[PDB]
Amino acid sequence: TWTLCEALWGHLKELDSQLNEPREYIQILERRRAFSRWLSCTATPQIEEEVSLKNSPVEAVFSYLTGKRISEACSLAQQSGDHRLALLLSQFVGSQSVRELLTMQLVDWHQLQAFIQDERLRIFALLAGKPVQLSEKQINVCSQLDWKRS
Amino acid sequence: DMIHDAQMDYYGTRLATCSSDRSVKIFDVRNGGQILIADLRGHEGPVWQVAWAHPMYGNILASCSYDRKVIIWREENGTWEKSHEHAGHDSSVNSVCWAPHDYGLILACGSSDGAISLLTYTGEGQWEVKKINNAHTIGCNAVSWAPAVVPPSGQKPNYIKRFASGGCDNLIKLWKEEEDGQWKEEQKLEAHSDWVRDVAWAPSIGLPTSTIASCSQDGRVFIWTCDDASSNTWSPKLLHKFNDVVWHVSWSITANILAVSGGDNKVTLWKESVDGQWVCISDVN
Amino acid sequence: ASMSMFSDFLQSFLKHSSSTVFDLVEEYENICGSQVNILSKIKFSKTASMLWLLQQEMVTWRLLASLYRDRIQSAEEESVVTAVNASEKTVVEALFQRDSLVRQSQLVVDWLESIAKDEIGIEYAKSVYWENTLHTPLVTELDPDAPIRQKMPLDDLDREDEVRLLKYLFTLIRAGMTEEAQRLCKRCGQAWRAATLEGWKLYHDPNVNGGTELEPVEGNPYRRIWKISCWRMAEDELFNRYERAIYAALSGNLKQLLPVCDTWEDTVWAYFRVMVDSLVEQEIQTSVATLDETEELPRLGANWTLEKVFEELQATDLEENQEHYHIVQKFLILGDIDGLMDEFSKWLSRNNLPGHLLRFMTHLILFFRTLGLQTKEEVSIEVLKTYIQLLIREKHTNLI
Repeated sequence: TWTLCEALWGHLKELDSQLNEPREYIQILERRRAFSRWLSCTATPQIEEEVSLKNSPVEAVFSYLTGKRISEACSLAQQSGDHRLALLLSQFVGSQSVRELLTMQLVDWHQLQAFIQDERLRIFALLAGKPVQLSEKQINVCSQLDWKRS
Repeated sequence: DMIHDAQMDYYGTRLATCSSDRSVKIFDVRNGGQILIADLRGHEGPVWQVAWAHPMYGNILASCSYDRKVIIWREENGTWEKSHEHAGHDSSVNSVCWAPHDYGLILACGSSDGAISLLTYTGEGQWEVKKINNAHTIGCNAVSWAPAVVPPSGQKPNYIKRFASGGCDNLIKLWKEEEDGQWKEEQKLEAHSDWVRDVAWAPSIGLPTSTIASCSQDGRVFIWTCDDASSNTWSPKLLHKFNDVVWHVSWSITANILAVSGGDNKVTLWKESVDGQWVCISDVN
Repeated sequence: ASMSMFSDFLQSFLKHSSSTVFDLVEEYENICGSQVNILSKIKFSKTASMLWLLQQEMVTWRLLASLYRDRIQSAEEESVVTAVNASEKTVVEALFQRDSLVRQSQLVVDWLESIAKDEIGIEYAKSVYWENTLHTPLVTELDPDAPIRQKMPLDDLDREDEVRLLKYLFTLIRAGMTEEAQRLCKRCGQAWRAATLEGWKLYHDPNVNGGTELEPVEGNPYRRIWKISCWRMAEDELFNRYERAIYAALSGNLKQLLPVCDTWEDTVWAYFRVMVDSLVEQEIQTSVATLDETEELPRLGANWTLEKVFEELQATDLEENQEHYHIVQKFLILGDIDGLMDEFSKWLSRNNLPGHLLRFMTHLILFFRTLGLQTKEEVSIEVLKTYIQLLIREKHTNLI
């Protein structure tokens, strides 16, 4: 509790000198970085346990993402033969507007798409940028994973 | 026990072989005496055909097999190691052949799943494949290259790059590397009543009247002909029919003598007479 | 009246005496281009040969103007200061400004792309992607990975349409028609393919990267991973011949199936692209911009020099390299232009066989000295002398 409270609350110092205004920008990234990293620590046993049981190639690639490890997921995707997905995965951690195209893909799919893998869609939901506030929600996931994980 | 195909090296020095025991043996024939030199083992299934690349690329030899994989064995000072391996087809690979040395170092392989891969050599140990899916209906057995034919500057001509190929559908489809890059079936040849066994693109004695021979389960041997360059006309002519299958067909270099292997464990030679009818010059063995 | 061509080139000179230097080459481009048209539209089959030579001349002048403008016009601008925090995108920008040598390669690339052939847009496009396979239900999963994942499901018809699409997008990419490429990808219904194209840009944040403050942040931060992923993807067979080619280009690698019909310019293009792609990444690595995690696969780190680029390209495409004007193009790119001018002059003492070449060198030398006092006086006279003599033979003494 104290540690998390610190990461959020305690002031973060930036050693490097900078122009100025972007400092706030940089500082947030640092804080965000630490905070997200910490959450991964708590989630880690939970996630890893789940991956060990998963009987699929694709679901874990999803699971790694929950882990906040893009690279491993990308690698797994490469190994799994899911080459195309792998490239898209690298986009993650990219706030890029790629989200819109992706949402479009999801929209097109859920307007016909007799078939898409459940998990593949989940990955797309993630790149969309609004995972739980969009239609093709991972809200249902809420029962499955830790609130923290989500 | 029983060998399948065995082909002499260019410059007539070596003699690679392969039999159903999955062993690719390279013998050496200096003075008429056979002398093994290596037993390249590596196929999960019997080896089918085998071909020697052009000495211009060092000393290479490729062998395909029922293991659905094809192997290319280089040589560096006696170092007969395999520099590359290809497993792009799902079913066995009935045949291989090399493209005329000018096109480069291209290798054609016809599988039994009905496909055809085309391994092209680049700078290093990199081999890009140009696959053609569903080339023949039930699979492919033969693959032969069309003789390298040259079409105001010092360039290296863009060849027609054709290569025929028989299969289990009875059709002997010809092929052509379209200007863009991929291969398309320029034409079909349906004269056989059963599986086409082998198809050999006779070498042009500089002569433009390109020919091609084929033999199939029906036990007939056709020598398909083209009367002129650029006219999509292949008029088959019957060489002969035996009551038993014909397994292989090869062209002798100068005369254009056909070695007809098949039927009664016997092999025959044929030369087209000054009359046009083909005759048997003799019985081997 | 095409005979009056000499008039156009010389005609430009007239105005130049009255006015400024750079436009002259620019007009040389325009003039030869116009000529290319006349011989081109309607004519004896013989003209076609002469025609292309003119087109090439047009290209050569354009390349000519482009390179010199950059080289000569160059007025040293302020340096750029970056910081570790700055994004990779800024670093790339800096690399381009600082490395004139590399940037020049870019200038050449822009030129190559400019003259790139594009097929006419795929006509009766299918309403939706893989409709046939969906119709003939076999597709458990729509995604593109499904066929990679498993064997024989795609319909032949679908595979055929992909062959047209991926061939067209590819030509577009070579052209540099990236936006159109994206446009097609979206409209075609291949959103996924479109996404990969987006990967091209590096990550820039206007907030942190002050120098080029845009409004939204754009680009992907893990470019290296994207690059490799694309590279790995390209290698994976069971993909389109033109599809794998595009990834190869994106990766900054080479292809084989497509380069069979690769011409000199196109081949020059592909190779330079490799040089650039490699150069940027090494620079990024030195900067420690990349993260170790990203380095999933190995990449060909070494970069050849431009000189080697031409030399090697010269070996595979010896026809177009042996071209009289084309040698000049390469010559300009290397920058040793003057060397050939003097060299060529010695041939006059089979240059004479080509009509254009003698004229070409002359206008070119004249242009050089004006922009920069350059070529040897001796060469100028010898050239001008020979050229004037042709003018008399031509009977157009008037302008001499």
